[PDB]
This record gives sequence, C-alpha cells and structure tokens, in this order.
Amino acid sequence: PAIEVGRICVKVKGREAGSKCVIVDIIDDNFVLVTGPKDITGVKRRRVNILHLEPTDKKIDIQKGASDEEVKKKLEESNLTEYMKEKIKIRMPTL
Repeated sequence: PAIEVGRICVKVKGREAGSKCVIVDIIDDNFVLVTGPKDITGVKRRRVNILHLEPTDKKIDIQKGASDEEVKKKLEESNLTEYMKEKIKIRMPTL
C-alpha cells in the first residue's frame, strides 16, 4: 500500500510511540496529513514525514484535503468504533 497513500498508519519508535492514525494528504512532498480519535488513541490531526512510515494493509480512497469533520467521517470508513481502539502498548495512560 506504501506505493500510494489512502491508508492507515501506526507510530513506531521506542519509549511510548504506538498510536494508530489515518493518512489523508500530500503536503510539500515528503509530509502527509494524519488523524486519529483524540478521545481514545489521543492523536487528533497532525503532519508526519515519510522518514517515519508504518503502513498497514487497507483501502485506498481520499478526496484529498478533507476538513476535520469530513476527516472524522472518513475514520468510520476505517471502522474505528471497535475494529481498532487497540491500545498499541499496554503501557500508555496510568503507566
């Protein structure tokens, strides 16, 4: 899927850095727009460079530049309501 955007990303790094996000934008060229449920995963909307890429197998279809409310509706295409909400690391809130 990394050949084309329109998919979901995971943050990888040591010491707390696992968060799931949906990618939807191409910026200058090496930067993309990413979003996640602020209430659960904790990521709202932010931009990340290709230098940290973690792609998963998923669907491809973004209008391009969606507004936040429009971006949130797109998350449902991702089916976050229960497929996700994974808590990538057991340690995160009180730990």
